[PDB]
Amino acid sequence: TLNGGITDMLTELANFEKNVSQAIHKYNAYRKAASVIAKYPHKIKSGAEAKKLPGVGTKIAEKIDEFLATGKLRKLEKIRQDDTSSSINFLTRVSGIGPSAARKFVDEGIKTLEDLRKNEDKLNHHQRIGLKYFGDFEKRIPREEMLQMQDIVLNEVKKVDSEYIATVCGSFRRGAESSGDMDVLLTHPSFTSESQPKLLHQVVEQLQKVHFITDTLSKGETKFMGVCQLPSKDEKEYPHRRIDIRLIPKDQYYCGVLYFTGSDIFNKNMKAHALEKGFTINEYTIRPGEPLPVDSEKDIFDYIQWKYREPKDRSE
DNA sequence: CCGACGTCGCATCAGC
DNA sequence: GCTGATGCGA
DNA sequence: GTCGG
Ligand SMILES: Nc1ncnc2c1ncn2[C@H]1C[C@H](O)[C@@H](COP(=O)(O)CP(=O)(O)OP(=O)(O)O)O1
Ligand SMILES: [Mn+2]
Ligand SMILES: [Mn+2]
Ligand SMILES: [Mn+2]
Ligand SMILES: [Mn+2]
Ligand code: NA
Ligand code: NA
Ligand code: NA
Ligand code: NA
Ligand code: NA
Repeated sequence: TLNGGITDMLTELANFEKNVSQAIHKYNAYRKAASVIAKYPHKIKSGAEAKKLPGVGTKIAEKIDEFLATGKLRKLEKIRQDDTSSSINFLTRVSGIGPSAARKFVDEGIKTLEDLRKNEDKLNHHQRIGLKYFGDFEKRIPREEMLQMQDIVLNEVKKVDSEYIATVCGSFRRGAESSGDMDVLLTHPSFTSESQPKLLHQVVEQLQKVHFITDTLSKGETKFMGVCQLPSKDEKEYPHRRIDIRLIPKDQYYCGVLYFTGSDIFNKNMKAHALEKGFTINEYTIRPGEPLPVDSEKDIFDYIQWKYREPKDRSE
């Protein structure tokens, strides 16, 4: 809420560059600046103040000035009035419509949720589902419901095989009070770097059978993306939620939990002060080189001579 | 001045 | 019918 | 768009 006006402005610019301009490096530039400003412990009084911060340069400092003086950005006003820009931006809010599909839809006069309904025939399976749950997928998930969902996931996974280990990561694991979705990391001792054909399928199938998973967006041997829903009390239906399950080699569990706990910006940063310290971290391993042994998230921190950050202190 | 700035599993579908 | 090219969410 | 070459 502190430099919230500015970070909102920047995120909106980011989204425009990604969805309309298809300029992914400006999108990332804008998010990097929003992130460095969100972490700043002072109320920014000028663009020059922001300019001191890494990731904030000449053009963003100048936009910060306009915003502080005026309480708006003209270019964002100009964007939001443009019919093509605003329509493409809107449509990308549907899961399964990205910058390319949105643009093609808008080009052929399909620019609203009603137009999408009227044109279901031109939608693929993922986009029809994105449209069906358009509102639901934009609602956040209260931590209380994340706990209910957690217990159901871990429980049903155990019912398939007691040796599976399921871990809810993402914002949930960072201790957020609401989450955009549920991300589940799965492991099983039968699956490691060296050694599975139905390991994930068995878990998805069980979750469908107890009617927790309601839809499938994509599913392979290591990655499920779908829809789920907590069961209802006469009382009101819960909204449908996005759920991601990843099946990961047991011996890369800690690098995976680290990565899939995030945040995305944090992961970018840690990777930075690992490269600076003689290391390469990816979702699977830390290497100097062959993969160094790891027995905790802490270890990866130690390696790169960072003090351990709790999941909570990672939402950056 | 200017090149770097994430890579990937999974789904669809022109163009043969 | 097939698959290399492309798009999606991440 | 930004920053280090
Ligand atoms: N661009 C990126 N770079 C590095 N890591 C990335 C990443 N995008 C996602 N991740 C990783 C970390 C997320 O916490 C984790 C989940 O990705 P997610 O897309 O479900 C976003 P999350 O952090 O869970 O918050 P929320 O909005 O869902 O409540 O996957
Ligand atoms: Mn219409
Ligand atoms: Mn998430
Ligand atoms: Mn997710
Ligand atoms: Mn292929
Ligand atoms: Na200070
Ligand atoms: Na700067
Ligand atoms: Na989308
Ligand atoms: Na999301
Ligand atoms: Na420079």
